[PDB]
Amino acid sequence: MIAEIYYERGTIVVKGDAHVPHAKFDSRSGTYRALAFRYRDIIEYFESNGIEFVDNAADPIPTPYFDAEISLRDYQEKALERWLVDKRGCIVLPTGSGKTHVAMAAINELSTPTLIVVPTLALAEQWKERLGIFGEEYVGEFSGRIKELKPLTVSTYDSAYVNAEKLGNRFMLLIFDEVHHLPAESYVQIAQMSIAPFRLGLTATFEREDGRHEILKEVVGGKVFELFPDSLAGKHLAKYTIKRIFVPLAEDERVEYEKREKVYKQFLRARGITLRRAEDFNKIVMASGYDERAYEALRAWEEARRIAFNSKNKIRKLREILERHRKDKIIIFTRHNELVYRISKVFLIPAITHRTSREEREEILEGFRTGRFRAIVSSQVLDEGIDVPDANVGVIMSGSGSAREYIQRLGRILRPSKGKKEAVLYELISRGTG
Repeated sequence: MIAEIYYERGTIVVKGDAHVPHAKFDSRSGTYRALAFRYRDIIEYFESNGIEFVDNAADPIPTPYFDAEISLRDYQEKALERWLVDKRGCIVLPTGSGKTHVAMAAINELSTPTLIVVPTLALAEQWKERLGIFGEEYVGEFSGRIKELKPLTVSTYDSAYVNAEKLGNRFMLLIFDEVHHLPAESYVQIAQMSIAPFRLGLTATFEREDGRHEILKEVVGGKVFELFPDSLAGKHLAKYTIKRIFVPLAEDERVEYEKREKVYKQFLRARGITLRRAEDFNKIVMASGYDERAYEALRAWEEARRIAFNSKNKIRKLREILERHRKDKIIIFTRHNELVYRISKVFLIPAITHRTSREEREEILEGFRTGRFRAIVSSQVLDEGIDVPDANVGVIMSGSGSAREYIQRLGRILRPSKGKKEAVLYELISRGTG
């Protein structure tokens, strides 16, 4: 008898295992049962312990791969990345701080059926209008006025609570606008009765006059980021915004990419991080050793990675950005010469690679500073002093992950067009599974 889980009215019913975590025995129905929000852990348990199970619990509203373009100031990129560690926490920021942008970003980053829980219908109509950037045919509202079940669904705390069991297994990401309302002994059940592994709570005031904001940690999460008004006052960045674009691989790049990852997926030799127990730092630690020869499976990781960088949707997309920005000075950093040369010929743009030279730089950046040059493609931060041409558009070609290191680095070298005062950094990332 194999293991099996299924969703039953706000709980995860469990079969074939009397030792699963959080699962307690239903004397009334001879089954082990756990509130739905413990789904993630349960999954993560079967995984890490290489246990075989059938997942008849989750019933995700099918969702496309979003690719809207969301501009994010610097602090909002920090909050976002901070949240990306566990994809399960609360973000605290003053009003006007732009929490909604961080939310949009996660929704875009994650690309899973999502439910937004808001206090009022106005806020929901407002959130629904924002959400349209993803496509209005994917935005729905589930309330007392209408009950739609689309990938991006907006609902009020009151509506979502009354249909918590109905909504319980349809979503993977729960966003709570003004999460401080969630602790209500009722509303809190929206979260508990939900399998949604990813959760985000947005708010200006986390703590409650009743301490009840202590239950969030468990159901939603605790503050993973915070900032008081007196902190934004600094004449901070505001010289640029970030908009990462996710470009999917072409029908075929996508398939090869498969026969290149299921390899290191099982890790081969051990039960590594089955369900994100790393951050790319693990594929270098104990990994990277030489010992046996069953580590050569990892070489496929080293492979899949490039399958990314060298794509066609990223050049096609870059192309698009170039015409978009064809009256501004742009740089195009990238940690791949193999990709550095390609960009150079295709758009016929002067390069500046790891080989070049010493004199083979002085001019380019001068020609880039003299004019007739508002676009170049390098491979190293052009920061070594208090000069180097005013990039009006930054662009980073990455792979399957994000280089936050070059985001900043490359970001301050970008000076804002005197008439707009806000450069634009564009990190192009791919999909696949991340």
